[PDB]
Amino acid sequence: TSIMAVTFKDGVILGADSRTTTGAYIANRVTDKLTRVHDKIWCCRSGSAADTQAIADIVQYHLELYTSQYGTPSTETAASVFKELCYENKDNLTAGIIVAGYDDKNKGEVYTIPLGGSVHKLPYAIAGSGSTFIYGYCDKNFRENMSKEETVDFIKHSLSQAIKWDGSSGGVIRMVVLTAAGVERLIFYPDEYEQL
Amino acid sequence: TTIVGVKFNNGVVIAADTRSTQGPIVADKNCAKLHRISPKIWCAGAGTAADTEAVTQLIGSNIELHSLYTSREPRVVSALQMLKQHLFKYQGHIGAYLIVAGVDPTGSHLFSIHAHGSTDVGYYLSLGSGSLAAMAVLESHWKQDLTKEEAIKLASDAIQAGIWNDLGSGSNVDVCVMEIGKDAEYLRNYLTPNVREEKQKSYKFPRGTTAVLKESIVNICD
Amino acid sequence: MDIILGIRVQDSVILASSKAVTRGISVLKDSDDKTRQLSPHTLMSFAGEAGDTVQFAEYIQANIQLYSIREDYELSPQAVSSFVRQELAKSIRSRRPYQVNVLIGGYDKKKNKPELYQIDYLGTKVELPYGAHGYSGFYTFSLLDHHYRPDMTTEEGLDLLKLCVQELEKRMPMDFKGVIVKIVDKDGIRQVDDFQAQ
Amino acid sequence: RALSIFSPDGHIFQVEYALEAVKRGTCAVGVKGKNCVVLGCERRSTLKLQDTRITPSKVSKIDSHVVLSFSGLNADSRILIEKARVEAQSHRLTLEDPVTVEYLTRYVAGVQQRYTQS
Amino acid sequence: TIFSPEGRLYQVEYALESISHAGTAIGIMASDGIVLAAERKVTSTLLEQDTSTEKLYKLNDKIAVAVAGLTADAEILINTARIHAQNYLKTYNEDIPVEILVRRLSDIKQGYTQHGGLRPFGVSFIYAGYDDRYGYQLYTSNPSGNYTGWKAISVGANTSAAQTLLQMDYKDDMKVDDAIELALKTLSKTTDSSALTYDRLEFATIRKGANDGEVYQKIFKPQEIKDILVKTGIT
Amino acid sequence: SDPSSINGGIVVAMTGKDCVAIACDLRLGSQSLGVSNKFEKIFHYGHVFLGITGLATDVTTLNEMFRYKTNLYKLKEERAIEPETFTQLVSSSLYERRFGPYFVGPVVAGINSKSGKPFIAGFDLIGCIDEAKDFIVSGTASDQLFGMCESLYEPNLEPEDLFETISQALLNAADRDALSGWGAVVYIIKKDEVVKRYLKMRQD
Amino acid sequence: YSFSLTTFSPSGKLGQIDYALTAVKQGVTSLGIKATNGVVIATEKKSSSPLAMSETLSKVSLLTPDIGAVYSGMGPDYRVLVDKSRKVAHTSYKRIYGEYPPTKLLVSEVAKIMQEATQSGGVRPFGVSLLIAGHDEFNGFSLYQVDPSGSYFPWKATAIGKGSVAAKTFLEKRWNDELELEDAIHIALLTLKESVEGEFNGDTIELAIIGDENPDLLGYTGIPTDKGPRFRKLTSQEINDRLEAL
Amino acid sequence: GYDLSNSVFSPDGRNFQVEYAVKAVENGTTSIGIKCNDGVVFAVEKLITSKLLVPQKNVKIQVVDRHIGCVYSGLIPDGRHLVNRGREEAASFKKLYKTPIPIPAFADRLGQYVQAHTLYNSVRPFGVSTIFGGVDKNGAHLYMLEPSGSYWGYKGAATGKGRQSAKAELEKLVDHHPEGLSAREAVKQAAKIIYLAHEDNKEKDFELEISWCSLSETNGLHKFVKGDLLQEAIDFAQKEIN
Amino acid sequence: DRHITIFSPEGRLYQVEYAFKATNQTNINSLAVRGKDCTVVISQKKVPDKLLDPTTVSYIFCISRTIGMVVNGPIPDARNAALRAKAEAAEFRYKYGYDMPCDVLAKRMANLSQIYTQRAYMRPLGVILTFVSVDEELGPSIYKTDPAGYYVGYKATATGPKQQEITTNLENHFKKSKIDHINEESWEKVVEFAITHMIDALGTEFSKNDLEVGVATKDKFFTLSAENIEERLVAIAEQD
Ligand SMILES: [Mg+2]
Ligand SMILES: [Mg+2]
Ligand SMILES: [Mg+2]
Ligand SMILES: [Mg+2]
Ligand SMILES: [Mg+2]
Ligand SMILES: [Mg+2]
Ligand SMILES: [Mg+2]
Ligand SMILES: [Mg+2]
Repeated sequence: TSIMAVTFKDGVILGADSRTTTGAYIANRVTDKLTRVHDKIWCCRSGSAADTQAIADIVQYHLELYTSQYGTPSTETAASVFKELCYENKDNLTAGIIVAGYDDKNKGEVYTIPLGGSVHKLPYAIAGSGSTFIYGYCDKNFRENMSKEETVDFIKHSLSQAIKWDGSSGGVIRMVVLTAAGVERLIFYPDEYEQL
Repeated sequence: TTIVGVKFNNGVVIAADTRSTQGPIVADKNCAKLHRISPKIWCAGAGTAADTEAVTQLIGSNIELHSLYTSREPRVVSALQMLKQHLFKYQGHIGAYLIVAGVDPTGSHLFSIHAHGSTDVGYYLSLGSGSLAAMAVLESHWKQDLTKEEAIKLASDAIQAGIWNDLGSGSNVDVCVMEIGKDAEYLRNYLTPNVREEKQKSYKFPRGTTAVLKESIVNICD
Repeated sequence: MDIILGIRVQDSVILASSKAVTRGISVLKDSDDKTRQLSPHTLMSFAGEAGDTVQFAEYIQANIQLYSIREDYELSPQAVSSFVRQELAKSIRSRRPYQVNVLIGGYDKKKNKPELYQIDYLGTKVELPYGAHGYSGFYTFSLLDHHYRPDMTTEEGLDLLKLCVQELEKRMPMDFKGVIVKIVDKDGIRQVDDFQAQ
Repeated sequence: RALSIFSPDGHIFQVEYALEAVKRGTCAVGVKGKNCVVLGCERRSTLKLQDTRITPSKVSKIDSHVVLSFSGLNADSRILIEKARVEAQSHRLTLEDPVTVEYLTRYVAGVQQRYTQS
Repeated sequence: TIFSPEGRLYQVEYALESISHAGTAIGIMASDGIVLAAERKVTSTLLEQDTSTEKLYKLNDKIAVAVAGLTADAEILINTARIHAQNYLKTYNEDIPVEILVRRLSDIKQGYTQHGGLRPFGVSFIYAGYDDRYGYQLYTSNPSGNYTGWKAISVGANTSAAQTLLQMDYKDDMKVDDAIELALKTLSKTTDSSALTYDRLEFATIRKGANDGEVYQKIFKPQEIKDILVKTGIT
Repeated sequence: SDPSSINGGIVVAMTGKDCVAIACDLRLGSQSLGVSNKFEKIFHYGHVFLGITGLATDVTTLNEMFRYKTNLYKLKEERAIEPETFTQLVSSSLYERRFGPYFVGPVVAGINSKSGKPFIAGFDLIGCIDEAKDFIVSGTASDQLFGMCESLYEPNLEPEDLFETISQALLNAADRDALSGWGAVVYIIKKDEVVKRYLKMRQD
Repeated sequence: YSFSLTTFSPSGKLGQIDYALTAVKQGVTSLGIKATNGVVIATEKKSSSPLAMSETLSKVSLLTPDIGAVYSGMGPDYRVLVDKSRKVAHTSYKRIYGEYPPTKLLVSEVAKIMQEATQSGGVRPFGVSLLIAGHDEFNGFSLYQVDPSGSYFPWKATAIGKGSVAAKTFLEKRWNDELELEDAIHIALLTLKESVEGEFNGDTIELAIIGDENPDLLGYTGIPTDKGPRFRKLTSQEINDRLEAL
Repeated sequence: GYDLSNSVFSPDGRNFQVEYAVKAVENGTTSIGIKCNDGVVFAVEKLITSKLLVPQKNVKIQVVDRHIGCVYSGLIPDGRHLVNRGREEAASFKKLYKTPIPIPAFADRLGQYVQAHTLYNSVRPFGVSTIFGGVDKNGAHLYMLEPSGSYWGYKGAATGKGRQSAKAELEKLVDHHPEGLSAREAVKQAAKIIYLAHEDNKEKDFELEISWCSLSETNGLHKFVKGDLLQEAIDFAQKEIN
Repeated sequence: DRHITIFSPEGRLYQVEYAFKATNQTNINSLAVRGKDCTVVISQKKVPDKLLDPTTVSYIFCISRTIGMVVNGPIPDARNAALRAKAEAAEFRYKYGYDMPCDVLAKRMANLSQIYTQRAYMRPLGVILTFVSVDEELGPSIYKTDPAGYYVGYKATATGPKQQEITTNLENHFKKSKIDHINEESWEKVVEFAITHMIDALGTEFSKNDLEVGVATKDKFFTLSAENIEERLVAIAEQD
């Protein structure tokens, strides 16, 4: 898995590869790793598929209840719910989650909840087995307040590298753009990203 | 075991081989691995046999009750959600691996479920020890917009790959076709390419061959 | 292993049980009675893990004695043995199983037949002309396969038993300090105290 | 819910009415000899055509050396006899001695008492 | 579950009162078998008599009961009784002695009399059974949880009337066929109805065939009641 | 260690023309030591036969349990349980102990009293149903039995012939198993009658 | 409130069970009639507003593919009893024997649910009587009444609620043991007309049968030992067809 | 006797037990809350029963989390019971969702809890009315909650013995200042309104307690009004009484 | 017999009957109509006290993304019912993987009401609940539940003290039009029809602050602000 969320000028973008493996067999080559927990709050999952799905479902349930009663939840609130589940169940969970969201007061925000259940607010985040190979690349090319077009390019290049070096990553690059304008789903095929 | 699911233009088909094994021994040469969750939602299982049948009957039973309670046809997403939540609760201990397919008022659906409670969606899937042989056929011949006929052929062919090349699969092909307009059609022993040849000899014994010590009538009645 | 033998002749069931109690390197006692009377016509011998053995025997005894008083009646040997089996079958899947093997000998007054049951700690029950628990069986079953007759008197049975005990004194590696022999017939339960010389 | 409570005069009405039920029961008597005790009871005359073989008799063995009889609600008596028999077996099991008659009485009496404040 | 100033149990007394309005059930014990006969309360042409079981229930292969009172209450108790029988069979590998079964059911009834503040069961039973200890046996239990053994007995309506009639004509050395006759005559004489017809009866025997050794329960099918009602001469 | 191997034993059942057969060995052992030569492993509840192999304590228990459950069934339903229904009851009863199972291999044989259809089935220790129409095999000599039956079997055998086949299958499979044999019993089951035969066999 | 609310009165009466039976008497008439090859259960849809849509409220319910029910008395009490009857069919029977319960046994379970509301602490009895009609392999067709006390009885034909005494009379005259299903449906429509005030058509009347297997209602083909439900609710138009040839 | 148990509806659909609970409130000391342009003000009357009561010491206004004030009239313990619950309810929220509880969220929490005590006959309704509020993500809010569990938002609120005077004075402010009211004005006015409403109970002396939660005057935290600000507000109420 | 939900000798449940009486204590009327592809609920909004914040006075609730609920009854019991419904709708989605239908939520809330009807220790809630949505299977939908645990589907309906006025008004419209919904394509027109027929039936004119409006369309249920309503009042004042 290679997953990332990047904040930019108008919001935030989530990207991921589409490969799921058991050992060296590719169980699914077109997985959707980008998961909606609310209209404009999404997460990328890594670790145990079972764990992360079950967690994602519970958060989605909590935030639907939240909306019924209290209105629109902040991205921080979403991250808090994820943390709670991951922390309190750290013994039986192998889950690493990146939470990304758009919100009118707060613009684009990114939180990462790595394996211990800790929370970290960041301008951008990378995770999954494929991420190790792009720490240098990402640290070098990321700037704050990038345009949409620039941001789409940064994720595309980053994940093509991660895909190139990690056998656990591959397939297509999916992205979700989160802005005041709405929700935009992107996809990029190998023949585009391999030749960068 | 080889099980496949293949989506087509107006529905979804599932197929399976018919071999049951206790280690290297073939126990049943023709069991049915295609099970009904509801009339238009079927599934095939691989892994612990008792588990897949049980998790199928439990959830089938709850789905009936849900349908009666809500006055609506069962949805495949409900079969999925229930199965995945149940399997998850047991942390892998219920060794059920399932391809679940069906038609409901929202359209047609194909899913895979793994024993720890994770799910996948797709247009074509396979599970079982015959998994890779069948997937090799699927990856070769699947296209978007298959007709009913093409999809049956494709799925049938994928099960054959498993039958011929996987020691874990054999005997016959069962198919079930779930088209959006219609009733679901279960096609038991749709293909039978593994007929036992006539034996060279007959082993029926001359009567009296067995030595008997003691004999008596058994009372059944009361 | 403690020695636990039973043989049913024509009109009685004979039980013999080793007298030794050994912990580690020392023989603590050479006169142990590995038996409890359950009812006037039913006797139970036992062998297995140290504390469990007596604890189980007395528990069963308490329960059968309770039944006798509640019903002013004596349960058949078949019923007592079914009851015992069930208790063992329960315990095998419990947190701490009873590790006890038992022989049950009884005289059924309603049928006028003697009866011998062998039940291991798993709740495996079988009814037999003769039986043993532990290593004893490895010698004694073949002896009795050879020497046993269904029509034997109580005294023939004791001679046959004498032969079993002689064999075990010869071939078995542990000193089990002889047996206590008990006969169960129509007149109840009696102890043969003359087995040191017959 | 409390059913047995104190009255203004200091009586526990439900216990007092329990005594009334005894008063209504068939008569039982016991006298002790110099080397024995005899227990005698009367048989009711509401309906007859009884099978005496099988009808629960009024004197009960609690153990091989101790008997119990009663007057009052027949059904109520069965509960006491059962607990008494169980306690007798349990006493043999833990003290390796059958109960004394005083011990057994103190036991039944305590069960009776317990039902007046629960 | 409380005492009256006379030392009586209100709710139990009132339950007994309820029972005296229920159809009469009669049990007679002969030397070679037992009879159970009962009158069905309130009938209609449209009632399905063939597939009906409101007063006579099989507890086990060797034990049956006749019911007087609330049918729904009785079904609760019958079911616990059927279970108790199988626990006993599983524990001891023997069919449960009749008294043991009766004593358990009575104890459950007694319980509702002493704790919980739930109403008692509005039910009285006649138990018909055989075992190898006491042979044929008849018992009775009522909402108090008291139980007694009898050579002949009745429950429900007109017990007093039926009790006197049975006392009159019962004789120890009776045979079952004679006891069948006795039970039907007694119901016939105590009915609050015009006449005693087959469609107002339940009937059952427990017989130990002489050319056998084991015991058979016969629950009379309506047709056979009609026949036996003619044989004994009540057409 | 392996509970399925401690005591020993085999059961086999076959179908024929308007009949079924079920057979078992008589051995009860404790590893190498043979303890009883009278341990039968076939039971019946009305007209439904059940053979059980495996840990002998569990064999006994499950017999007692299915007597219990079928007795109640008969009282409530006012008819004897049929083979198809019983198969289901065995299955769900086993699966109820999923994570602490009984160490047994049950085999069910009978004729449906309404349809007259011959019926057999088998289960694994947790209730998975093997529904095959020809033969079902179980126990420490299951491989041997599978071999014998696959070779010896033909459909639509007459009761008198089905008897020879099943007996031969059992005897020869037993003789290649150290933990089976010591005597054998065979049931020939028809709508109207059931015959029981004790076979003569090697006492080693 | 952990004590019984249904107690015995000095006369031996169980007050709340009587009072519940009174509630049933006030309810809209329903009936059931048993033929040789079927059973019909029927009732009136007494709608509470002409602004209400009467099909969104069924008084006739499937309990199992071969068992249906109808009631008289308090509707909401019926609704929950149906939910619990459906569940108990599964938890106490189908999950055990892999088939649906015979009619008598399911009725027996529903009766038990009602009986308990008659004895448990802090509850009132159910205010309904149900008629339950079904088929099963070994008992054939059957019809049962169940009362708030938990009693049940088998009927060849019966009626409950408002006009029950007159309707029981009209049935007692008209019933015989040679009735085909179509005839029983006829008799059911007639009997129901006497007790129905307003409009009498396929929109105000509710009929279901327990008849032949309906393979078109199964939902799938392929398995031939499975033939379809015997419970069928007649449509508005099927009802009207039988009224014009009245 | 339709008024022996709580969960009992009267034939007209009323709950007499709740109606009687209100009498306990009316019987209580007077308290008020005023919603200003960017905050809320709470004020209450403390009856000086005796010289022996220590001044400034029997605090009545209670804080919940850091941003909410609660004041009540009726049975004091009942109000404490309710604030304890409010505190658990606010912590549980913060624990899961990380943000401090919004005032309407908190309102309904108290609301649902109070209503629960009118569903069962083994319980009595609360014998208080509570005035509460604070600042959250989107403004100031003021609430009043009655023994039935009824609550609504307010521009101004009053309860207890002096309720009617206070409401009349409150109504005036709403008319004279449609634009808004500065947090310091609202404090001064609160001291006035409590002073005016005191006359309905003039036979005993009283001590005044004020607290506030303003975005600009307290950073959106609840703080007690103390020293200089309290004295200046008192002097205002004194001067404006004549 | 009059204090708890046990039967009276006439077979009645008095506490249930008294709970229906509570439903009118607020003296508010409400009505609901189905459009071609929407559903509209209107309720009167009365703000007697000048000290109240008008914005927090509401008897319309957003239960889920798709379901709205109007309540006729005192607010505390109303909010108790709203919370449960919200929770029940969230749970359904989680367990069964689709949005809870209007009718199913209704059946569920009715089932809970039945329980209060049967168990001695719970009092019924003094409220009538009207549920609206555009169901994905059934189209625009109105389902109403009461303290008896009764519920049904409606073509249109009305609730409150002056319930009958409005009912007969609509009853007459549907006698005329012969169909079972308002034959209009935009929800703005269906909201107008609804306000119009409330005016005729109740014989009152409404300002923007006297009304409260909820609209359910495919995949959203929402409520109108004062200003959305004002735009609706102006529009009606050009045929009328
Ligand atoms: Mg790669
Ligand atoms: Mg193969
Ligand atoms: Mg094997
Ligand atoms: Mg061998
Ligand atoms: Mg050998
Ligand atoms: Mg006011
Ligand atoms: Mg209450
Ligand atoms: Mg209630």
